[PDB]
Amino acid sequence: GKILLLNGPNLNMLGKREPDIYGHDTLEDVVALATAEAAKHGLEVEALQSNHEGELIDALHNARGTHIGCVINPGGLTHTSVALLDAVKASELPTVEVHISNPHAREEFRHHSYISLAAVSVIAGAGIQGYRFAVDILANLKKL
Amino acid sequence: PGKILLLNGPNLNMLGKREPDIYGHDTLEDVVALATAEAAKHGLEVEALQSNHEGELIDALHNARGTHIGCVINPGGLTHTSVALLDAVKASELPTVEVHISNPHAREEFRHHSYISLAAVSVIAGAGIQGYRFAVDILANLKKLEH
Amino acid sequence: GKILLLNGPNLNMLGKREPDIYGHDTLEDVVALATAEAAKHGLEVEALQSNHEGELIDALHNARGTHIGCVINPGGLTHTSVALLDAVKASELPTVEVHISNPHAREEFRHHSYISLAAVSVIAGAGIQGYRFAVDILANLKKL
Amino acid sequence: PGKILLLNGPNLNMLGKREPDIYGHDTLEDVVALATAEAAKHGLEVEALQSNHEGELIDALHNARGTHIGCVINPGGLTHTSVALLDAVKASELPTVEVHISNPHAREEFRHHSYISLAAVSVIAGAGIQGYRFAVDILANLKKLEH
Amino acid sequence: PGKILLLNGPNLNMLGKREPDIYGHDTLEDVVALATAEAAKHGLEVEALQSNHEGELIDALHNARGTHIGCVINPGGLTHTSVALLDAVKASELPTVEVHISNPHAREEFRHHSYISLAAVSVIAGAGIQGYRFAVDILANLKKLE
Amino acid sequence: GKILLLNGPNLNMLGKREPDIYGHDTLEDVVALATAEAAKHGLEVEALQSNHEGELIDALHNARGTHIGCVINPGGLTHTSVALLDAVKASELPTVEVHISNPHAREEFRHHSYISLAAVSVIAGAGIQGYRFAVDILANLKKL
Amino acid sequence: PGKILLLNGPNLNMLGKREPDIYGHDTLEDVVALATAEAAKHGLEVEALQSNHEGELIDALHNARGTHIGCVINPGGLTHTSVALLDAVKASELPTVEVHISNPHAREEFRHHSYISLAAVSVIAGAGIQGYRFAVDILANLKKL
Amino acid sequence: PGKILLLNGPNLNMLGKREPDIYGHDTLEDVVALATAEAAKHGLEVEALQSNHEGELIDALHNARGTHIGCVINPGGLTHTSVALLDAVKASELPTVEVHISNPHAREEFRHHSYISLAAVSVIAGAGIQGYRFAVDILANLKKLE
Amino acid sequence: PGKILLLNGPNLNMLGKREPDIYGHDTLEDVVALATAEAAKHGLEVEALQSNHEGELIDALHNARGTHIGCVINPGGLTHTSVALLDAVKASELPTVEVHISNPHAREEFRHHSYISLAAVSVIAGAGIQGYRFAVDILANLKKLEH
Amino acid sequence: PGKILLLNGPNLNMLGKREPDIYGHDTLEDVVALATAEAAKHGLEVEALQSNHEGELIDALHNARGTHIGCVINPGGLTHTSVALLDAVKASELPTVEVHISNPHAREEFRHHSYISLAAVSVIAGAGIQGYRFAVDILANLKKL
Amino acid sequence: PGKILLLNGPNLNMLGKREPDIYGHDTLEDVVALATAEAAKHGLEVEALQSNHEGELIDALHNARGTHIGCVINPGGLTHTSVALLDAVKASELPTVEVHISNPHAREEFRHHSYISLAAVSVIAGAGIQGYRFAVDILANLKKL
Amino acid sequence: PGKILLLNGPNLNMLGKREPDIYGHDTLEDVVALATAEAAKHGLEVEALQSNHEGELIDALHNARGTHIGCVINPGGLTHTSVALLDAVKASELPTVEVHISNPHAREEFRHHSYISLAAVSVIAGAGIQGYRFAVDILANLKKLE
Repeated sequence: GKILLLNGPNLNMLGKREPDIYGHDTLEDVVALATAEAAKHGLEVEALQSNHEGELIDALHNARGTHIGCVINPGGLTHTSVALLDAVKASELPTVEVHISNPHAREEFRHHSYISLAAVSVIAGAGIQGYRFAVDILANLKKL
Repeated sequence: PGKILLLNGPNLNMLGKREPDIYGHDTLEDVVALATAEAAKHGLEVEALQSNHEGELIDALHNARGTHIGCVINPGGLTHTSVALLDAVKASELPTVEVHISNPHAREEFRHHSYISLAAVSVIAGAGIQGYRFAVDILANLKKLEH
Repeated sequence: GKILLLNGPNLNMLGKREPDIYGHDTLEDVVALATAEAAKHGLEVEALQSNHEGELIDALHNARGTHIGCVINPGGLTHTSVALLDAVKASELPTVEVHISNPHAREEFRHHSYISLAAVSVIAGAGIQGYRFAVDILANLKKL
Repeated sequence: PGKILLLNGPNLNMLGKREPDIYGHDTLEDVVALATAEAAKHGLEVEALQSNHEGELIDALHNARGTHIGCVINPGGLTHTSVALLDAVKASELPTVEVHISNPHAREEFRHHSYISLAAVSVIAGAGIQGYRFAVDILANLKKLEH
Repeated sequence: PGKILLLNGPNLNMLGKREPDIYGHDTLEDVVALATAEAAKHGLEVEALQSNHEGELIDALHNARGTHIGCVINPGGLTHTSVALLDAVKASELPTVEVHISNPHAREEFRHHSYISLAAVSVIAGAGIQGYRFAVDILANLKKLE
Repeated sequence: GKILLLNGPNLNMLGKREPDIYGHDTLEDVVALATAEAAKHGLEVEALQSNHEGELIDALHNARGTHIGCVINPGGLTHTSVALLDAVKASELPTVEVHISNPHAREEFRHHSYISLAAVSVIAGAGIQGYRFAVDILANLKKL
Repeated sequence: PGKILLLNGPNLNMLGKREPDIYGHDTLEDVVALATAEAAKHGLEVEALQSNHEGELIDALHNARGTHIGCVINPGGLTHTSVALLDAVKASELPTVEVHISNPHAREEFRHHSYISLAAVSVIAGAGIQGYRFAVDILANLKKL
Repeated sequence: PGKILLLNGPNLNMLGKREPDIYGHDTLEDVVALATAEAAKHGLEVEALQSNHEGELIDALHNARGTHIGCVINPGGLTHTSVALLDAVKASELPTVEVHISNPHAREEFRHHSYISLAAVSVIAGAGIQGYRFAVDILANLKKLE
Repeated sequence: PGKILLLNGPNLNMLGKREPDIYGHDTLEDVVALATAEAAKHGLEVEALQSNHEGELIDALHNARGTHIGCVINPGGLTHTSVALLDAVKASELPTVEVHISNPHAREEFRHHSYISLAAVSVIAGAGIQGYRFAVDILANLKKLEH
Repeated sequence: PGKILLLNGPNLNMLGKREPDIYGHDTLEDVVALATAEAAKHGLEVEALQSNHEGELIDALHNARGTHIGCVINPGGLTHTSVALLDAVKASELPTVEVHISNPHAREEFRHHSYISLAAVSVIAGAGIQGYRFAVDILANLKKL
Repeated sequence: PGKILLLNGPNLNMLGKREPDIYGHDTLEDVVALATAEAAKHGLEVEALQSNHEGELIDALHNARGTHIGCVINPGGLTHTSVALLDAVKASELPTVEVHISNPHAREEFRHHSYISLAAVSVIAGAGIQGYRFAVDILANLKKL
Repeated sequence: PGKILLLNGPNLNMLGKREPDIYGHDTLEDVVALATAEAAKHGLEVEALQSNHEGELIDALHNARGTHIGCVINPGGLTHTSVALLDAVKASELPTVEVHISNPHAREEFRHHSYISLAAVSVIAGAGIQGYRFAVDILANLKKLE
C-alpha cells in the first residue's frame, strides 16, 4: 500500500536558514517520519517536493488508483490555488492537509485554504508530527 | 507526567445521536475514553468536562492554570463566536490544541472562522474522534519554549 | 403531546418597564396564550425562560424524543449563537422561531438570525400572538 | 369589518407545479381560498390579486389606500430587489403582513434580504400556505396606534 | 415647438398624500404644471408621463428618441435598482436630468446608489418640486448652445 | 418542436442608433438567425421581445410543457431580477442565456447574472451568433 | 440685506484651467458673478470665499451663524473626506445647498460618497456653474417661506 | 446610601496573572477596592459581581433595576459579541459606564466593535483600573444633577 | 485559413474519469477531436495543448503571437486566480474565446470571477464540450476590427 | 512646571451653541477651565489650543515634543479622517489621552473609527467636559510613576 | 533654469526625530540637500516646501503650474486621505513622482491606498531619502525627452 | 565581484511588442543591459532570469541564497497572486527591490495588492525600465553600508 507525500513550494528550505530561529527539522526529517509511520502499518511512502504547482498536480493525477491516499503540505499554494484543489478532487485520493506552523497565528491572507474544501482532515501547528498523524489517518481510513 | 484538561463545548454531549450513518456513531464517552487511553500511554491523566455553558468552560480553564500540562478543546459553535473563551484560553496559559471532529471548511461560511485558532498551538479538523488522540500526543511531547 | 416553549434572555422583563411605552404583555401572558392554544389541540406546554444560553441548550437536548416541537424566542441570542442553532438541530425538534417585534424594523445587527437556518417557520412582529400561531404550526405538523 | 388586499407576486401563480413532492402541492387557488375563509371568520372580505408585473401590484396598493384595512403580500423574488414596491407599501399606508411559504433563510444568500420587512408590521416565513391564515388573523386583530 | 419628456416613476402619482414629512404636499399635477410653465418661458412644450411600470417608462424613452430635446426623470425606487432603465435613457440619446424631491443621500443607505446618475447630464435632489423647474431650465439652455 | 426566444428590455433598439458605432444587426436579424437554425433541426421559434419583465415571466410560464427550451437575452434584467430567475425555474424549460456583447468587458454591475444560476448554458460576446449556438444547444439536448 | 455665504473649496480657484473636459471653461469669477446676480434678483447679497484650506471654510461657516440666510457650498475634494466640514455646516445652522460642477456619481467610486449631502437641504450636480444659480434660488425661496 | 452596581465580565477574576503586559498587575480585589473608595467619597456604596457566565451578568442587571443609581461594567470579551447583554443593560434602565482596562481600539480588529457602547452614557478605555474610579465619579455626579 | 491555438488548463486531462454519470463521460481527446473537426469545416487547423503548468500555457500563447488566428482556452482553476495568464492572453494579441464545460455560476462563489473574461472576445459556459465547437465557429468568422 | 498640551480640533470653539442635544451647554471656555483647574491640583500647567486648522494642531504637537508631559486631545471630526494627525501624535512622543464629549460609538457608523485611538494610551467618551478632567488625572499619574 | 517643485507633507519636518526605526536618522535638510544636488547634475533648480497644512501644498502646486518641469511629492499621511491634494496635482498639470521613505505596503492596511498614485507617473517607496534622488532623475529625463 | 539577481516574471519576455501604450518599446534585453551597466559602475555583476513559470523563479531565489548581494524582481502578474513567491523571497534572505514598469495603482483594482511589497526593502513603479537602474543603485549602496 502506498501513500503520496507531497510538499509544496519552499518546503525544500526547511532547516536551511539559521535553525535556532527558523527550525532544525528538514524535508528529509519529514519524509523519514512519514515513512517510518507508514512502515508501522505495512505501507510505503512515495515522496515529492516541488516549487512547481504543475508537478504536484501531475503527481496527484498519476497516483489516481495506485495510492491509498495523499498527505499534502501545499505551502503558499494553500491560500491561492483553485487548480491544486481541483487536482486533489480529480485524484480521488483521500487527502490530509498538513501545516507545520499554525497559519491562523500568521497574517490573515494565510487563514483561507482552498485544499481544506476537499481534504478529509486538516492538521496545523503540530510541527513535523502533523505528517505522522496524517499517515495514521490514511492507514486507518484504508483499513475501514 | 501530569493532567490534560479535555474540554468539549455545547452539543458535544449529543455526539452519535442524529443520523449516525451520516454524521457518525461515535459518542462523547468514546471521545473521553480515547483521549484518556492515549494519555495513559504517556503516563498522563485526563480531566474531562463537557458543558453547554460557556462560563463553565471558562471557569475550568481558569481553575486548571498552573495545575495541568495543557488543554484539548472542541469549542463546538463557540469556536466561531466567543472572544471570552479565547481570552480564557490565554488567561489559563495552557498550551491548547483545538479539535473538530468534522472539517468546518466543508460546512457553512460562518463555521470557517475560529477565535480559538488564534491562540491554539495546534488545530486538528476532520480526523473524527481520532483528532483527540493526536491532540493528547501533541501535548505529551511539547517542550517548554518550542517554536 | 408536549410542546417545549423556550424564551431567551430579557424575555422575563416583558411588561416590567413602563408598559405604556414598553408593552403591557408579560411572560406569564405569553405562556398562558401558548398553553391555551395547545389545549385546543389536546397538547400541553413545558415553558422555560432563561438568561443563560446553556439552560436553553440543555432544555432542547432533554426534550429530544419527548416533545412534538419547540417554540423559541431566543432574544439577542438570535443574532449571535451558533451553539443555540446547533442545539435546535441536535434536539431534532421541529422548531418555530418567534419575535414579538419585527427585528427588520430595528438596528441592522438584529437582521441576521442563526435560528432561522434550522427553524421550520419564523414569525416576527405579530406581538405575543406569534406564540399562538407557532403552537398551531406545531400541532398541525404533528397531525400530518 | 372591511376588506383585506391579498397580493401575490411573480411566480406565485405557478405554486404546486414544479416537483410538488419536494416544493409543495398547494396552489394559488388554495392560498386565496384559505385567506378568504379566515377573513370570513372575522366578518372580513378578501380582494386577491396575483401578478408577474411589479407595476400591477403597485397600482393595487395605491388603489387600496383608505378603502382596505390592510395588505397580506408575498412579493416573490421582488422581496429582495424592489425599492419601488416598498415605497408602494408605504404610500398605501396599509398595515402590511409579509408572507413567504418557504423559509428564505434556508435558501441562497441573496434571498436573505427583504425590502418589504423594513415596512411590514409582521413577517411570516416557512408556515406553508398557513402563513396567509395567520396574516389575516394579525390584520383582523390590529388596533389603531398599536406598538 | 421643442418638446421635453417629463417622466415620473413609481409612487409619484401619490405625491400630496405620500409621506408628506418627506415628499411635501405638492401633487404630480403641480409637478407637471411647474415644468410646463418653465418650458413655456423658453417656447417649449412638455410631454409628461408617470407610471408604476418600469416597461412603460422604457417604452416612452424609446418612443421619444429624436422628437424631444431632452428628458427630466424622477425614477423613484427604480433609481437604485434598474439597469434596464439606465440602458433605456442611454438608448433614447436624450440629454437627461435626474430629479429627486427628497435628498436620497440623507436617507437610507439603499437610496445612495443611482444607476440613472451614470448617464444623466445633471442630478438635482432635495429641492422639493422646484428640482423639475431647474431641470427644464438646464435642458432649454443645453438645446440653445447645441 | 418549438423554442421560446425571449429578448428583454432595450433589445428592440438593436441597429436603430448610428449602426457604424452601435451595430447594424437588428432584432429581426436575431429572430431570423435563430429561426433558420431551428429549421435545420425541424424546429420552430416563438419570439417575443419586451421592455416589461412581467411579459417575459408570463411567456415563460405559458411555455411550460409546450416548448423544448428557451433562449433568453434578458438585457439589464440579467443583473437585477430574482423574479425572472424564478420564472425560468418555474417554466422548467432548459434555458440558454445569451449576451450579444461580453458583459465582463463592461461595468462591474453587469458582471453578476441571476439567470446564470438556472441557465443550462451561458453564451456572451459572440454577437448575434450566440442565438444560433443557443438553438443548437437546445436542439441537441432535446435529441438526447 | 439677507446674505448668502458662497463657499468654494480646494482647486475651485483653478476653474477654466483645471481638467476642462471634466469642469468646463467657466472660471471661479464666472461662478461668483452668476450667484451674485441671481441673489440680487431676490434682493439678497452674496459673501463669497474660495480656499484651499479646510480651516478657512470652517471659520467662514462659524462666522456666518445667525447673520446669513443660508450657504451655497462646493466643497471640492473635501466633499468625500471631511467630517470636520460636515460638522461645521451643522454648527453654522445655515440651510445649505451643495453644488458640484461635474456629476461625481459619473466619476471614480471614491467621489460617490458626500459627507455634506447628510446635512444639505439640496444637492445639485452636473449643471456646470448654473447649479450655483439654482442653489441661490432654493435659498431665496426657503427664506421667503 | 445610594448603590452602584460594579459588573466585571469573563476573565477579569484573573487580573494580576492574566497577560500583565496588557492588563497590568492590579487584581479584581484592587478594582473593587478603588471603586468602593471612590463611591464612599460621594456617600455611596458598591455592589460588585464578577462572572464568567453571561446569564449571571444579565440576572444581576435585571435584579439591580430600581435599587442602584447606575452600573459600571467591564464586559470583557462579551463586549464585542453579546446583543443579550446590551438588551439587559437597556432593560435595567441603569445609567451605565463602560470600562476597559486595555485600549481595545489599539488591539485586534475583533475588539473594535462594542455592543455596550450603544447604550452606555460613557466609555473609558486604557486607564488601567483608574477607569473604574472615573466611572464611579461619572455616576455619582449624574445622580446629583438628576 | 490558419491555425487555432486550443489551450486546456490544469485538470482538463482528467475529463471523464470522476463519477462520469454525474460530471460527464467526455474526454480531453473528445474535446480536441471536436474542435479539430469544426476547424476542418472552415479550412482551419488546430494546435492543441493541455497542461497542469500555468507557464506552459503562457509560453504557448507567446509562441502563437502573429502565427495563429485566435485562441480557444479553458483555463480550469486558473480562470479565477491568474493575472499572469490574463496578461499572456493580452501579450499574445490572439482573439480569445473562453470555454467552460460546466456552468461556473451554478458552482461555489470563488468560481464566479474570471480574469480571462476581461480580455476574451467571447465566453461560453455550460454547453458541455460543444462549447469548443462554437468557440472554433466564432474564431473562424471573426473579422478584423469587429465591435 | 510640568506642562499638559490641551488640543481641541475643529468645531469645538462652537460648544454651547453647536447641536446642544448631542454636545450639551458647556463651552470651550468651560473645558479649558476644568482641565486647567485639575492640572493645578497636581502642580501642573495647561497650554490650551483650539483650531479649525489641522496643520495648527500638528504644529502644536511637534512644538510640545520633549517640553510637555502629555497631550489631552479632542480631534473632533479629524478623529475619523486624519492619518497626518495620528502621525503628529506619534512624532510628538507625548503620552496622549483622547477625549470625546459625545459617545461616537452611539452615533453614525463613520464616527466609529478613530486613527488617534491607535496611539492614545487612553480614550474617554461621553462623559461631557468631565472627560477632560479625567484625562489630566491620567497624565498627572502616568508622569508621577 | 528648469525648476522641480519638491513638496513634503505633514510630519516630514520631524525626520531624524520621528519613529527612527520606521523613517531612519536622515533629516528633511538631508532630503532637500540630496534632491537639490541631483537636480544640479541635470542643470535644474529645486523649489522645496514642507508644510503640516494641506492648503499650503495645494497653493504650491497651483502656483507652480506652467513654470515648473515636474513635482516630487511625499504627501505623508495625506497620501491615504486627501482627494483635494490629488485634484491639486491634476490641476497643476505637473508630471509628479510620489516618494515615500518607508514602504507603506509593509505597514498598516490604512497606508495601502494612495490617492496620489492615481495621478503620479511614478511611485518610489522604501528607498529611504534616496527615493527623492531617483525622483529628480525621472523628472529630469522625462523633460529631456 | 558581488552579484545581483535580476528576476523578471511572466510576460516580461514580451516587452517591446506587449501593450506598448502601457509598457513602452524597451525590450527585456534592454532591461538586462541597463541593470548590467549600472551594476558595473559599482563593480558588480548581474545574473538575469526571466520565466513564465512561478516555480523557476522560486528555484532561482533558493539557489541565489548566500551567493548574491540582493534581488531586483518584477514579478509581473504573480505580484498580486503568489504567496509562494513571497515565501521564496523571504527564504532567499536577499535584500529585494520590487520593480514595475507601469504604475499598477493607476491601473485595475486587482493590481493594487502586492504580496512582494510585504518583504521588499523598496518598491519602484512607473519609471519605465529606469526602475531597474534605481533598484541596482539601492542594492549596491545597501551592501556598501552592510
